[PDB]
Formats: sequence, structure tokens, C-alpha cells
Amino acid sequence: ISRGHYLAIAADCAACHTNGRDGQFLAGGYAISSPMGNIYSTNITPSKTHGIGNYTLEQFSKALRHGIRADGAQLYPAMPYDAYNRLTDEDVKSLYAYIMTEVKPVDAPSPKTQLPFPFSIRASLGIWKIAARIEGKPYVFDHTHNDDWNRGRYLVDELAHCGECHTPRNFLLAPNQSAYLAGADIGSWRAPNITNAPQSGIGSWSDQDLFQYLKTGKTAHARAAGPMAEAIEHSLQYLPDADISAIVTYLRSVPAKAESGQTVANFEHAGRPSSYSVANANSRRSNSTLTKTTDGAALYEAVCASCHQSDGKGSKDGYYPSLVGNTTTGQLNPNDLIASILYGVDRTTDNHEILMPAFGPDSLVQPLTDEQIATIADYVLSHFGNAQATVSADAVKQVRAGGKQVPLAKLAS
Amino acid sequence: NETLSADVVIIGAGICGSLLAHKLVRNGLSVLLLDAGPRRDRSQIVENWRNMPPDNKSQYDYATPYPSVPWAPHTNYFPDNNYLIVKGPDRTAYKQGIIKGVGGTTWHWAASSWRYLPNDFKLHSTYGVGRDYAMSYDELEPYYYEAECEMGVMGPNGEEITPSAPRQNPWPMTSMPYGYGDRTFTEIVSKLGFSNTPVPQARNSRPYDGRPQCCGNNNCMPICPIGAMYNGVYAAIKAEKLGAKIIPNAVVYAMETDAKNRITAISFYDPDKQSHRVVAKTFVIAANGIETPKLLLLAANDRNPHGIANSSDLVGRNMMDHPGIGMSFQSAEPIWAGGGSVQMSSITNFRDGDFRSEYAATQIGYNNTAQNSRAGMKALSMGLVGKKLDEEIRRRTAHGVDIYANHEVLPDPNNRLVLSKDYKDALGIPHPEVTYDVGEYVRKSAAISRQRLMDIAKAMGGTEIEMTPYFTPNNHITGGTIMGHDPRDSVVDKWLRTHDHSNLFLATGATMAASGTVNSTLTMAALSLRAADAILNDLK
Amino acid sequence: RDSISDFMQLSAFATGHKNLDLNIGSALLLAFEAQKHDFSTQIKALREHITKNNYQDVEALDAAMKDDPLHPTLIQIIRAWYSGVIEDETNAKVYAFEKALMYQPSRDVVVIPTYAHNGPNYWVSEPASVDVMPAF
Ligand SMILES: Cc1cc2nc3c(=O)[nH]c(=O)nc-3n(C[C@H](O)[C@H](O)[C@H](O)COP(=O)(O)OP(=O)(O)OC[C@H]3O[C@@H](n4cnc5c(N)ncnc54)[C@H](O)[C@@H]3O)c2cc1C
Ligand code: HEC
Ligand code: HEC
Ligand code: HEC
Ligand code: F3S
Repeated sequence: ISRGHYLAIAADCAACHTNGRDGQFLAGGYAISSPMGNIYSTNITPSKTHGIGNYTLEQFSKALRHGIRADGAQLYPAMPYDAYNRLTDEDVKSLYAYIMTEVKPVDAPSPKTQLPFPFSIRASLGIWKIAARIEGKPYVFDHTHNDDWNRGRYLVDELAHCGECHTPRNFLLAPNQSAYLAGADIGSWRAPNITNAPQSGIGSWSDQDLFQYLKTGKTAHARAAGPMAEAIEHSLQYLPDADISAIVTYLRSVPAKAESGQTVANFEHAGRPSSYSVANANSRRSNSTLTKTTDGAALYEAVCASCHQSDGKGSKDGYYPSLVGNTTTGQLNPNDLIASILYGVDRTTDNHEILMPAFGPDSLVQPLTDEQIATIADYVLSHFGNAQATVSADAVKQVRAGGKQVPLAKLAS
Repeated sequence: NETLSADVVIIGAGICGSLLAHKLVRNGLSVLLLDAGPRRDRSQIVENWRNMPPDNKSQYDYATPYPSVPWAPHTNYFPDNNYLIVKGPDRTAYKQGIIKGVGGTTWHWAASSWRYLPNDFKLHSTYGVGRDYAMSYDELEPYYYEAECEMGVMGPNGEEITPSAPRQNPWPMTSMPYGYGDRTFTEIVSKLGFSNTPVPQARNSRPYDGRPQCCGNNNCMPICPIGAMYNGVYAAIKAEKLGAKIIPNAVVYAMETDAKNRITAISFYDPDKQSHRVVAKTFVIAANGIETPKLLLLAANDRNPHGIANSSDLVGRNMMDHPGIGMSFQSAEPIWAGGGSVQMSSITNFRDGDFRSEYAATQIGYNNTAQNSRAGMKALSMGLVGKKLDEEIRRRTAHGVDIYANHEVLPDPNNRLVLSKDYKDALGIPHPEVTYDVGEYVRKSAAISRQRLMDIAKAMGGTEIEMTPYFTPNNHITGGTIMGHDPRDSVVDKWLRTHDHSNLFLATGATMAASGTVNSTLTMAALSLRAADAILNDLK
Repeated sequence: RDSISDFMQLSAFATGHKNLDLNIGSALLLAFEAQKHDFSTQIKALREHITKNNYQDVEALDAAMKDDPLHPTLIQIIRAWYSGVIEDETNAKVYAFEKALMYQPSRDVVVIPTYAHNGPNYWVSEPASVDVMPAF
């Protein structure tokens, strides 16, 4: 493929500028759910009327690396232009050539993003950029390290922008470089610690396990879901093996950031040899539409035990993951387990699709309530995952609403 | 309440009613969906089947996991609840199962979604027996495809299986690979001269509609634990998400007709027998081939003394099904039933032919349900202990074979669905009563089918052959409100609208003028979508 | 707990399989005692016969004790462990499904329906031989 096409795949720019499966790609219209509202990605196809067809190289570089449109209006930081701020000039011009040559134009205006006051005016974003300290001298190789480490750092920081989700934000929704890659809460999902910490981060992961997870999202201890599944499916699965190896090499050198209340790695939680009672279920016969089934073990058996086995160790061929020794059930923060139950899993890699059905209110297979989801999650954590984690119905309700509201969003009220 | 007004009101949240409601609410209408039965949870039914006794698993109990409510009871044949009374020489051929609730009897089904042959729509014109449909196969083909895409039907996409229904589009998914039993049966019957071909199933050979791929749980009847197959509760959920109101436990019992014989309102009961009145611009009855004629006959008025839409005296008559002949034996070589769904293939070689002017066309099939429960029960019944018990269980699980042969019955006016004069339910509504006879058509077809089944057993080296001496039901009820062009010889017209009332549609399988050779619910869904088009045309 | 231990050893001898669930065994003992009020005495008599005549396995006990009144109790114990039910009705209590001993001899090939074998297309493989008892 072309160099610009490769850089566009690595930057994952065609995932948020494409409105899902439909919405011919790079036409925009995708609604990113920011804490203040909805931000719509603009038209990117080289249309001379509705797209960026009249963008020069300088204007495209300004939009990509500084968040300024052609007319001078500031771009919302739903653009990772803080991450793209350090792209080399050659990479920027390759991306410009790819946009202006490879992709066909689309003449259809995207929905206008409308944010509540005081976020309505896209002029205070200059103050935000000044406060965030995003500039931003182009990337140069650190000669003290080898080339693989430098390419991995460029991919993680500039192209694949991992820190957009794995680095927590401060009060002003700006990157917190002190807690680099220490995990964050992005909407209803949470990006875990991916530092070199053995117990809290991915330090205890083997190199082959990390490579396999980044290439496919499937590992005996970790399966990608939520934003990670789409990141892998749209961008990471198409990268060369050299790029994934460089990413792993750089990730192994990221300074460790420890969590509070961590003793063992998220994938090192053994399963308690305990389960439900078949006999006790005989009372619940003739009780259609389960509402007297308040037992967590019985609920897991009825809803979850078909695919993940009754002991929670999953299928033998690995299609259904083992909940025992799982990085999602083994996390102290049960956010991702709740999100998995509420929304299921979906990942198309190599034209083959994992799907776990959703079990939220909108489920087609088995709609569960907040209390039932919390009970099942408590059973899973106690018996298969982290025994120190707990789930309440209010936590499930909060995950349903898009996570906890950030303090800054109080200004829009 | 006392108003419950809506643009369209559908009586019955089965697959037909829920699909109709979903299509109607997708097109701007306001829909009120009523169901006599309760709401059901898939996981609760799964728990109920798991705790169902192993003898009820060995012999196919498909109704115990669904509790029967006293106000809207459904049929249970492990110990018989006598809800559906059957009489006649072939009463045993009409003891078929239904489920009442939001989702209906499609809650438990093999999900075999079939298209009828074109000649099945002109049976009388082609062979001189039976009746013709009010519409041709080409008219229902778009609705066939619409139903298949909505439900997600697998199929043998690139394959010249046999003369079958011609397609304009391929199946949404391709049929999943056979298990060991289906491959062995296909080879054996191919050596025997029979064409064993994949069954088109509303199953997931890949993730589809946000639901998982089929992992071969082999419990399609009576409940899928993971949702890798289509249930009408999906259409009900999708319709309710779009604004349709669903009222469970709403047993419709009365209808009011004005001076133009147009339904102005309906009255439905509740578990405490409080009457509620519903007014709408269009009324649809999507209940059953048994419940729809029962409600039509129960709601007789002074304008309609013999029943609603019963001016031709044909409501409840012409009851049809597929009379089957079950058979079980122990194969000489292992078959290992259990890999895949419960019904993965069938012999479709005799679906059509010039013989259909003398005896019925047949469908021969092999049952893919696991034989571990039956093998365990049988080995325990022999008083074996120790290693011999385990060896017997394994051998009978590997060798047990179940075969069936279903036939086509002609629409006979004497196969009726009169209301029972002896039995009533908790609401004082009479129980349904069907007098059933199979006819010389099916009797000759069944002689030939019994010969064929014996041939299949001999080719497999069967032992302990047990062929049922009576005809068995197949649970998809056709006939009762027949369709046609003449108001004096049919109940509904080409668009499933009653000839008596222009305000009433019957989106049910009772409208089909021929039972056909294979399962008949995809035809019911296509007809419901056709009626949806007609209803939208009337109200727009 | 002495009665429960006696029942579990008698069950391990009768079924011939040592790995018997103790909660299923406890429920089975409770239901058997609720059904028969002399069940413990019959268990003690069966164990005394086994330990006195030195029966190597349940085959020898069954062959040498066909006419004794304790044979129905042995057969009932075997059937309750293998099938998970004690009575013979359609509303009988099920004490073991997917852990019942009749689903085990063919478990390596045949599915226990509402629980999944490994993967959505596992059946494209060839099954094992009928003459190989798997495990347990
Ligand atoms: C074991 C089994 C296996 C089957 N296998 C297949 C198969 O392989 N292939 C196939 O094509 N078909 C199969 N069928 C048949 C098919 O799956 C459905 O059962 C049938 O076609 C559903 O018809 P329906 O949607 O019209 O109504 P149903 O789903 O039967 O009932 C619709 C609803 O009507 C409601 N209702 C009834 N009376 C009233 C009233 N007075 N007021 C309000 N609501 C009322 C009920 O509560 C119910 O919810 C099978 C059926 C069974 C039982
Ligand atoms: C870009 C270079 C990367 C890299 C190396 C990783 N991520 Fe993410 N990630 C995101 C979410 C929501 C999750 C949780 C998974 C779940 O919900 O099932 C993850 C998870 C990971 C892991 C696994 C850690 C574990 O203990 O589970 C790893 C190794 C990982 N990521 C690395 C979210 C996102 C993004 C959304 C905006 C983006 C971009 C990335 N991740 C990018 C990367
Ligand atoms: C009952 C409600 C549950 C619960 C609590 C969980 N599952 Fe599943 N699951 C399925 C698949 C296919 C996957 C992974 C993706 C794949 O490999 O393609 C999962 C994954 C999970 C996780 C996350 C594991 C990880 O490390 O991220 C969790 C916490 C989880 N599940 C819990 C498949 C299915 C099902 C299909 C038959 C069903 C039913 C369930 N899962 C049910 C549940
Ligand atoms: C899904 C997240 C996302 C990713 C990844 C992303 N963009 Fe955007 N982009 C946006 C959003 C949102 C905006 C507009 C918000 C604003 O107005 O502040 C935007 C604006 C732009 C603009 C300004 C044009 C205009 O009309 O506003 C350009 C140019 C652009 N993106 C190009 C790119 C390129 C090149 C890439 C790398 C392939 C990329 N984007 C990656 C979301 C994304
Ligand atoms: S039970 Fe479900 S998983 Fe498949 S075999 Fe039947 S559709």
C-alpha cells in the first residue's frame, strides 16, 4: 500500500471520520461522545465543496498538528492533534498526498457540532491549548536507544495515539503526562494500565502474548472489547509485524505506574472451585421471566454458563474465554466487566467476527437489570476474578449513562 | 384504560404478530400489540429445561420449560392438560404444541425456515387436488426474502440440491458444516437413492443481528441458551423499542361490528377477568391456526351469529398439518447425533413430482438431537451396573438414530375447530376442539413412506426398530381461515383481509390454502409482511 | 456427617467412580431420607455386606446379591447418581444435570445440550472410537 495509506491506517484516521459500517469512509458524521456533548467529525474526502479539497499543504498541516481549520477557527480536541502535533513533515505530506489522491471525494456536508455554553464558542480552545502545553516540535530519533524503540515510541505516541485513552486527563480534560499510560476512564469503558508495572500494568505479560493481543485482540488471558476492539480491528491488525514488535519494545520500556490496592497481576487470579446448586433451582421451576432468581450463581448459570463453562474456564479451543485468569474479571476496577456484560463483545479480525451478545436493557437475548448485572458481576469477581472488587447496581447504572460526569461538565448546567 | 386507542391493534405477539407490528411501527403507524400469555425470559426457560427430568428430555417434552398460565393455557402432553381436545381417526396427529406469551410458539422451534415450491401455490391447478393459493409464488418471493433477511436464515447458497424454490437473492448466511451424523446419513441415503440436502435454518453460521454464532448447543427445541437462532420475541422487542405498546396477559374475547360489518372495538380479559376495551382503525388477529379460528368463533355477534368472518361457514374448517411417522433404531455403525442444530438436513427428493395427483408428497429427515439422555435412561432401565452400564450408555449414545417422514394433508372441510361444549378455562372460554382425519392421500403416501423408512433402517443395519403405528403432529398449524378469491368459498382475500370485514386482517398460518411439504412458518412470516404492506396502503 | 460419609463411600463403590460431587451427594441423601425413613440402615447393611464378603467391585455385589431385599436400594442409588432424579414423575426434583453420570461416558464427543462444546464449528472433526471409555 501507499506510504500515506499506511500512515492513515496507523493513525486510525478513517475510523472516527467514517460513520460506522455505512457512511462512505472519510465523509465524517461520526458522533464522538465528549463529556460536554457530541462532536461530529468533519468531511475529509478531497471534495472541493464539502470536504477539504481546497486545503493546501500548509493548511492541512495546521489542521493536523495544531487544531486550526482553513478559516482559522479552532478544532475541538476530539481531534488527537496533540498526539499528531509531533508528526514529521514527510509523514504529514504523505498523508496529504494520500487524502488528495487515493480517496475519492464525497460531496455531502456532515452534521454541525453544537456544544452547550460555555463550550459553544470554539475560540476559548486557544486558552485550552496554551494550558495543555501540546507543542510540539517534530519527532526526532533518540540515538541513545535503538531504532526499534524509536519507531515504537513514534507509533504509540504520534501515530496510534494510545495515550489518548490510556493516559488519564486532568481537570481541564488535558493529558496528565505525570501518569503516562496509567489507565483512564473513557466513557463507559476504561483503558487499563499498560505501563511496565508487573502487578498493575502489563509488565508480567509475555512478549508473545502482547504481540498477539495487539495483532488480533485474542489471548488466553485477555480479549479486546470496546474501543480497544475497534482500534485493533481498524488499525492495529493491518500494521506490519515489525510495527507491532516495535510497539512491544517501546511498551516494555515505559516507566511503571502503580495502582492503589494491587497485589497480583490482573491475569493471575485463580478460580475458586465453587459453583451453583442444581437442586435449589427446582423451586424456581414454573417461574417464567426470572425475577425470583436473585442468586448470583444461579444467574451466572442461566445467563452465562452456556459459553463460559460452569467453572468459568471457558471453552477448550479458546473461542469462549476463560473468566479465570482474565485481565477483565481480574481488574480491581470492575468497569470493564460491567461494560462487557452491558454491551457484549464484537471484533472482526481477518474477516472473522467474535460476537458476545449484550445483556443490557436493549438486549435481544436476555435483557438484565442493574441489580441482576451487579449480582452476576459480583459472582464472577468472587469466584473467577478479583475477590477484592465489588459491583453495585448504582455502578452499573453509572456505566450505562456513559461513566461518571467530569467536574468540568458542571459548567454546562 | 377503556380507550387503548391505536392506529393498528394486533392480537397475538408471536412471530407473525411481532413481525407485523415491527414493520408497521417502522412506517409511522402507532401499534398496540396484545398477547394472552405472559412475558418470558430465555434464561429462565433454559434453567427450567435444565431442571426438567431426564425422561422428559429423552422423550421430546417441548412445553414443560414454559409454565402454562391458567388464563391463557397452552398445550402440554407430558401428562396431558386436556387444553386442546382432539377427536377423529387421526386425533394423535393433531396433539401439537403451542406456547402463549410475548414471542409465541416460536420460543421453541427448530427454526427450519423454508420456501414453498411454486407448484405448492397452485396445487389444484397443477395436480387436481387441494386448493390454490390466492397469490402465486412470485408475489410472495419479495416477502420471502424480506422475512429471511429479518430473521437471518442460513442456506445452501451455491448448490443444485434438487428441483426446489427458485431464488432471486442468495441466503443472508451460508449453511454451517454438517456434523458427523448428518454426513453419515447423507452418504447412506445417497447410496440408497435419496438426496439429503441442508435445511434452511434461521440460525447463525456467523454473528448476525447482534447475536452470537451458533455453537451447536443442540437445544433448538425447546430453548436456545445463547440466542444464536431466531425467536419472534426479537421482533417484539424491536417493535416495542420503536414505540409499539405491548400488553401481556390480554386474552381477547369479544369484537364489536358496526352497520357495515366493520370492527369498531375489541374486548380483552385479564388474569382477574376484568374486561378492557380497545378501539383502533385496523384490527389484526395473529394468534395461531388454532387460536385465531377459536377467537373468531367465540366472538360471534348478532350480525355474525356463526362467528366473525364466518359467512362461508369455513372458519375453523380445512385444518391442515404435516402428518409424520416417527421411527427409532440402533444403527450398526456409530452415528454420533448431536453435532450442530437439532435438524440440519433433510431428504427433499420427494417434495415434488407428478405422483402428487394420487398421494401426498413427503419429506424424510433425520433427527440430530443428542441421544445421551435416551441412552442413559435406556441403559438404566436394563439394570446394568459398573463398566457394562457405561459401555451401554456410550454405545446407545453413538448408535441411536431417529428418523421421521412427514406428509402433506389436503384441506378437508370436516377437519374442524369447533368450540368444546364440555371444557372451559379459568376465564370461562371454551377449550379448542379439533376433529382430524388424514385421508387416503396421506394414507397411501404413508404406506410408501413406511417402506422408505424401513429401507433406511435396513441400509443402516438398524436394531430395535420402533416405528410409531399412528401419525404424529408437526406443530405448524395451517388452515382454519382459508384464503381465496370467492367470498362464498374463502375467509380472507389475496391480501389476508377478511371478506366480511374490510377493517380486519388475519396475519396467521390459518390462511394458507395448502400445507405444503416442509415447515410453514416462513410462509406465515412472508404473508404477515404482505398484510403489513396492505395495512400500510389502507392507512396512508 | 457420619451418614453422609457412609453414603458417599457406598456411592463411590456402587457407581465405580470416586470423583462424586459432595453437594449433589448431600442433596441425594437428604431426598432419600425424606423418601425412605430406613435409608441409613440399608446403607449400613450394604456396606457391611461389601466389607464382609469382600466384593471387589459393584459387579460382584450385584451378581451375588440379586435376590436380597437390598438390591432395589443399590439400583436406586446407582440410578439417582447417574440420572440426577430419584422419583419417576415429570415434576421430580433434578439434583444433577451436566454432572450426572450418564452424560459422562459420551461427553468427549456428544454435547450436553444447554452447554457448549468447544467452539461454534467443533463438529467438523472426526469423533473418537466407541470402544474408548474416556475418563471418570
Ligand atoms: C416444537 C416445535 C417445533 C417447530 N419447528 C418448526 C420448524 O422447524 N419450522 C417451522 O417453520 N415452524 C416450526 N414450528 C412452528 C412455528 O415455530 C411456530 O410455532 C408457529 O408458526 C407460530 O405461529 P404464529 O406466529 O401465528 O402464532 P404463535 O406464536 O403460535 O402464537 C402467537 C401468540 O398468540 C397469542 N394469542 C393466542 N390467542 C390469543 C388471544 N385470544 N388474545 C391474545 N393473544 C392471543 C399467544 O399468547 C401467542 O403469544 C414449530 C413449533 C413447535 C411447537
Ligand atoms: C496503541 C498503541 C494502544 C496500545 C498498545 C494499547 N491500547 Fe488500549 N484499551 C482500550 C480499552 C477500552 C481497553 C480495555 C479492554 C476491554 O475493555 O476489554 C484497552 C485495553 C488495552 C490492553 C489490555 C490491558 C488489559 O489488562 O486488559 C492493552 C495491552 C492495550 N489496550 C494497549 C482503549 C484504547 C483506545 C481507545 C481510544 C486506544 C486508541 C487504545 N486503547 C490504544 C492502545
Ligand atoms: C453472562 C452474562 C456472561 C458474562 C458475565 C461474560 N460473558 Fe462472555 N464472551 C464471549 C466471547 C466470544 C468473548 C470474547 C471475544 C472472543 O474471544 O472473540 C467473551 C468475553 C467475555 C469477557 C471478557 C474477556 C476478556 O478477557 O476481555 C467477560 C468478562 C465475559 N465474557 C463475561 C461469549 C459469550 C457468550 C456467547 C455464547 C455468552 C452467553 C457470554 N459470553 C456470556 C457472558
Ligand atoms: C475519531 C477521532 C479522530 C481521528 C482519529 C482523526 N480525526 Fe480528524 N477530526 C475529528 C474531529 C472530531 C474533528 C472536528 C472537531 C473540531 O472541530 O474541533 C476533526 C477535524 C479534522 C480536520 C479539520 C477539517 C474541518 O473541516 O474541521 C482535519 C483536516 C482532520 N480532522 C484530519 C484528520 C486526519 C488527517 C487524521 C489522521 C488520519 C484524523 N483527522 C484523525 C476526529 C478525528
Ligand atoms: S440451541 Fe442455539 S447454539 Fe445453535 S444448536 Fe440450536 S441455535
